[PDB]
Amino acid sequence: GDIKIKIVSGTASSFQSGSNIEKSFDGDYSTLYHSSWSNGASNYFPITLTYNFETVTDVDYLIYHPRNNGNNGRFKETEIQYSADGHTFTKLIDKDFQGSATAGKVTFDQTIQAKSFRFIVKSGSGDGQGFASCAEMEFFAK
Ligand SMILES: [Ca+2]
Repeated sequence: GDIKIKIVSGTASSFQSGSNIEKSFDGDYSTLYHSSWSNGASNYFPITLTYNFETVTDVDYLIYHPRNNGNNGRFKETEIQYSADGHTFTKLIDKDFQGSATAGKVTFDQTIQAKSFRFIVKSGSGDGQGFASCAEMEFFAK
């Protein structure tokens, strides 16, 4: 009986219209958040994604679900951060999601009290210099 925390809102520093961040918290593994398809800029990365809860909440682990079809945007090198108030962020861990096509679970060394989590995606798979995309992002408490 692990509680899946309710994500109420989010932001993305890059998105393609119709694939904004909320498509990664709609409960549907086929619908994607996807960064802008125009990925030629030198400062395109990093791509920063923020997921917000309604209130500060206990969280023990998260699962990033990448797209299973297509290779554009599977996360690679990320910095994961959390915020107790939604404004000030603290580094939690550098996580290499490896460009993997399968879900990546990150389990914390303690229960984290957070109103928000943030992913600074430094690299991601795909055409050109790559993209960032996410089928679902999930947060859980034991
Ligand atoms: Ca989705």
